[PDB]
Amino acid sequence: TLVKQLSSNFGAISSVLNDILSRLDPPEAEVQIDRLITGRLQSLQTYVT
Amino acid sequence: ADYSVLYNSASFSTFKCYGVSPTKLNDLCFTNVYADSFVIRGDEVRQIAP
Repeated sequence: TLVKQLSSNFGAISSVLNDILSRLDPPEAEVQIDRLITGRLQSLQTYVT
Repeated sequence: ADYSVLYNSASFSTFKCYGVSPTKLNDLCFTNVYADSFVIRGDEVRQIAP
C-alpha cells in the first residue's frame, strides 16, 4: 500500500516531482509540492501507527 | 526545430500561460500535439480563460 501511494496526485497537476520542477517556476510550483508533501506525510504516519 | 522566435524576442502585448512557465517551454516535449493556435477576433472581452 505504501508503495502504491506514491503514484497519487493528492490534488496536484502530476505525481512526479521532476515533471513539476521542469514545467513550472518555483513561486507557483511551491503549492503543488506542498500538496504532495502533505499527502505523503499522512500516508507514512498511517503506516507507522 | 523552432523556438525563441516569439518565445522571448517579440512585442508581448499579452502572453499568458496556464500549467507551464513561458521560459521553460524550450526544454519540454509535447504529445498529442496541437500547438495549434485558434485565430479569432474575439470582440474585446479578454476573458478567454478557465
